[PDB]
Amino acid sequence: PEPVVAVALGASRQLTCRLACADRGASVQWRGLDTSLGAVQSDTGRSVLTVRNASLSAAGTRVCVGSCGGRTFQHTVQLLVYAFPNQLTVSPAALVPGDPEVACTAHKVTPVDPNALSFSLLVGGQELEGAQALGPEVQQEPIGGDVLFRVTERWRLPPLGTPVPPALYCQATMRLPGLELSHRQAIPVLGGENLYFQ
Amino acid sequence: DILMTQSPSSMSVSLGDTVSFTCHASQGIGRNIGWLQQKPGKSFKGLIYHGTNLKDGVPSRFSGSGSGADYSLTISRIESEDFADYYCIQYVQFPYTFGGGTKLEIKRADAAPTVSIFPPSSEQLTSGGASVVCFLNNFYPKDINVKWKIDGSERQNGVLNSWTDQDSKDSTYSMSSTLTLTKDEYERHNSYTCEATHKTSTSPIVKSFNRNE
Amino acid sequence: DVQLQESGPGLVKPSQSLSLTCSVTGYSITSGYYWNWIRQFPGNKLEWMGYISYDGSNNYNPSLKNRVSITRDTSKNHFFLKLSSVTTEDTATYYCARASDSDGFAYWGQGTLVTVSAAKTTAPSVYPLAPVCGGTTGSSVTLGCLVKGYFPEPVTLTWNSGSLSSGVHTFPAILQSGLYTLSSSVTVTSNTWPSQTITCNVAHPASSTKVDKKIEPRVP
Ligand SMILES: *[C@@H]1O[C@H](CO)[C@@H](O)[C@H](O)[C@H]1NC(C)=O
Repeated sequence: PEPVVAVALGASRQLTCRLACADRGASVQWRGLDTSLGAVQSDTGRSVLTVRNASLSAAGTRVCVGSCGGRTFQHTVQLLVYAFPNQLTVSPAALVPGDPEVACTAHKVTPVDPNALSFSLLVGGQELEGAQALGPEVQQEPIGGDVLFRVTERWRLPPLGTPVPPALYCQATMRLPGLELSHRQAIPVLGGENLYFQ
Repeated sequence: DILMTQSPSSMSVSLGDTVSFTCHASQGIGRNIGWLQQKPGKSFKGLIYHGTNLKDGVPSRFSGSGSGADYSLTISRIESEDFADYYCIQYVQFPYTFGGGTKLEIKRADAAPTVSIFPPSSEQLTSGGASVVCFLNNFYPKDINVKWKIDGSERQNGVLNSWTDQDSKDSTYSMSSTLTLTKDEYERHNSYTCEATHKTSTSPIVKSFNRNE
Repeated sequence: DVQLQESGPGLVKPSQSLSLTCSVTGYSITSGYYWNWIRQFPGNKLEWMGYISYDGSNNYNPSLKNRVSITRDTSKNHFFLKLSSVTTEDTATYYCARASDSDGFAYWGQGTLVTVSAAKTTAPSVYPLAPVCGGTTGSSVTLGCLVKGYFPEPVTLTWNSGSLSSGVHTFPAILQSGLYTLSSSVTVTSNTWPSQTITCNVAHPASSTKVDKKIEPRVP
């Protein structure tokens, strides 16, 4: 069971590795990456990896190696750099009762794994029954360093019915270790005296 | 800045022995130290990183130790190609700072200076100057005295001396001494003598010549 | 096999700007690692000037903070160092080095010497030193080369274009009156000279001069 440490993009986090060695020539070390310089502060029984302004490059598998009297040990930890900005867009921007579909798109997001990034279409708090997700469509968008993603989910709308809901809400949920983040974007539903006279 | 104080400034050791020099940082640096080797005249080469890591391709004779603010480079089984200046660098905070260095000299058998003397070339004498050059090659130790004589009288001023770095093969030193005279006062004397005083012999090693003769 | 080699003017006038180039080959300066500039003053004191990282970010030494600028050119795989308002106390040998938490300052350039001075560039006078008339025979014979009155450093002295690397002793330059003087000796077997030709080759890049002076026996 490989541990998983989540850190938001641009955030900071300290990973610490200790070694119980009562001998001489005891060393413990985080395997430094060619993308850092001075990120590791080691001693003889403890080593602290430091991540400031976390980028996607610092993301990956980090290994902590220890030696105790000519005896080497290693323990792995998965470092996860996630980005979950408040950038949701909806197509169409507004809904009309009778419409067959609605699309939500989360921008500049990662990870995109379904087990992490889930979409739900809410009405007045909870999920709108009668909906039907039509499978996510993950797309890599171009933001130079580094590769982020644009996931889009589409629903098959049910008959909204009467009374007409004030609006539907697209919710993007991201599940992380011991943490759930969510974002919502409003999809107003136009109804009734829409265009009227005098 | 973080001040890196390493000692000693220099040390002499015999072929095959084991030596160490320390580096003391003004504050704790969590093993974020590099040891650099600089052969005389040439560039650097990073031997050790993060205190105790041996860069691949570097002999196991080298090893680093320490933590907090005190680190030591330790060379064992000293070979002929280990005679250099050694620096420590810290990179745990900006700016990255270096140590003063540690010149590592090699001990060997005392050697006699092979002396050669050279009168002013024909070409130099046409311009208006005159230099008498005396080469003292492959001797040990580095400390050696040179004395110039013209017609028996010792000439002090007008003498420039330059020592080479320790030859990384035979472990010996070499030196040149140049006596600079005017063409006039050069063609007015007959005898030019270059004599070395080294601990390898109580009797000075003498080279000389006579102008034209 | 990663290689770094510095390059740039060896002489720079006070107040002007000093620019050097590091041509990196064998690894892409965008793939990873931090690319540093270090200088070594006469007397062998070292100082880190700054670096530019793989991602293009910079970080400089506060003591030089206003004047330093480390830019790059990903196309040619070069990175550069510029220093402004240069005084004489910037005279030093400038090195470039690639460092990171996996290697730790493992690769360096050959180093380039930059002198700051308002003095004129002067080519060396090269004098061939031939053995003394008469004297005594030897299994070996020593020839010399006097390289006098040049500025600035450095000069490059080889014998027979480098073919003769054994038995050669080149001495450190020395300053008299704002001009450098340097000597070099070479020892060969007595049957070799003057049977074969021994040439002293002096190169002074600052003045773009190459002197190839041949050592000849003396005449009375
Ligand atoms: C964080 O790093 C990015 C580049 O990776 C840079 O654009 C940004 O300015 C940095 N922010 C801080 C606080 O250093």
